Amino acid sequence: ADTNRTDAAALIQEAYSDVFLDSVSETAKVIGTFPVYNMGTKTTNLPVLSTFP
Amino acid sequence: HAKWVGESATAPEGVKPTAKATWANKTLVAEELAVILPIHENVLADATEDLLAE
Repeated sequence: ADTNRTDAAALIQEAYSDVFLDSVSETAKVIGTFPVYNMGTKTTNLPVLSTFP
Repeated sequence: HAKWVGESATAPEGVKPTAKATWANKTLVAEELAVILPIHENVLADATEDLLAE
């Protein structure tokens, strides 16, 4: 017989490491790329020329 | 109230009468008036007036 790893297991601690632990990345683009308008109320009206003579 | 009093040693007229004071009680009991006014955050942001002050 011998004292094997399962017999000593109560005094064989595992380690921990963070090399693969990360927060979510911020992937969003549209507010960064397109023109932004600061709205002051729920609705804004945008008039456009529709037809001309 | 007082009475008019006689001078007899034996007749009912000569007796000084007996009488009472009395007190009573009134109470103040406190009672509660209330209301709750709920509003939605976006309505409160989009309105032109300070609706929380209103």
